[PDB]
Amino acid sequence: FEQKIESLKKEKDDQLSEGNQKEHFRQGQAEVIAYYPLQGEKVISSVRELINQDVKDKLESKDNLVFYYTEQEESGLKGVVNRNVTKQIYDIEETEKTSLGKVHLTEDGQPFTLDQLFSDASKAKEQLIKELTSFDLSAWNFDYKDSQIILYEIALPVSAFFDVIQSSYLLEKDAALYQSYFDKKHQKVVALTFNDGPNPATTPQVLETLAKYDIKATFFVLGKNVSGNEDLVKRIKSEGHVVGNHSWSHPILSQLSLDEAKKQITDTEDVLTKVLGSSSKLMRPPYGAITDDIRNSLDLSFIMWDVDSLDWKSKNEASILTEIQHQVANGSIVLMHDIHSPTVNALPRVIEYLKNQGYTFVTIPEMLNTRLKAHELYYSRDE
Ligand SMILES: [Zn+2]
Ligand SMILES: [Zn+2]
Repeated sequence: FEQKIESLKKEKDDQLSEGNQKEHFRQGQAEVIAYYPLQGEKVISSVRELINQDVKDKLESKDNLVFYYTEQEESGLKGVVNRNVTKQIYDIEETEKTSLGKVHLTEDGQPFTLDQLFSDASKAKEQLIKELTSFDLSAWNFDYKDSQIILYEIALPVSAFFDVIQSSYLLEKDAALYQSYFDKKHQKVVALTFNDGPNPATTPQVLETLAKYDIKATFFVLGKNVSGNEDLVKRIKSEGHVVGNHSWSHPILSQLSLDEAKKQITDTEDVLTKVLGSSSKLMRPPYGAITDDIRNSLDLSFIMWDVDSLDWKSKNEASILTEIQHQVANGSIVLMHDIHSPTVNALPRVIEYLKNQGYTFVTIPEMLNTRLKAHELYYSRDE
């Protein structure tokens, strides 16, 4: 027997002596041998700590011989390596656990934690919990592989967090994915959108101006305004613009019962399909007021905005232009109302400014294209 124990100890030294320092002790009835890894000539402190924690809490006082040791592996992130910890218990019966635990490390042996992966730890945790539920941050157990963050498991595409990722930690494949994401994010597109029409006294001039400047827009029209304006609605579509649904009569939809709010929307789908032959399946709630139940009841995408021109409030062409100059960003969806003269009058200067800054004007379907799904809310190209 004694010779058998000696052979186990000799085998482990033959396997593990190099690059490790060997600790030996008894705890209770257990004999323990731990191989702590060196980085250069120094014990990796956070690995020694993880082993010692297991010794305190989980090591049972049985007549056994217990070994701990580690192996270095790649982490899947640039400049980060992992130590996997194996625990083996001999009673000759034996049982081992590989990756009993794992620590992530800089190449020089210092702790790397999940929060360091992100430029914004607070937002990332928020994004992680969100994607997590759909399926301290530093203390989160994780792995990284095949372009996914693995939570302890739960595997989440890394692409979902590119908004808050520290991209310098990405290896080649992920860095090319991030580059593509960044280039798309910096594509200079804007969607002009107009609520509350058609209005026979102003919409025709808006159409003439959009045609002059060789751009398209998206018009969220009221069902009640379609009667008597059918040829105007057809003209909006004939000139290449997109027509969406702005309810029948402009109530606060979230303050109606579910079926009355749904019917405000489907009555408007009905009249638009009758006049145009088709629906874009885009719906913008009056006042931005909507509920989850209404959204989940209808096969439509709900289009909000991120830039309010304030045309409705300022009623002033110079103010409208200033708001556009200061607020418009890549991917913005701009709210205007094609029902009063300040907006009509301001439009040429707004378009000239944005084209002079290098923007492309897009329709909502052009902007959202792949992203558009039933029930969902959209505030901009990306949000
Ligand atoms: Zn085994
Ligand atoms: Zn409106």
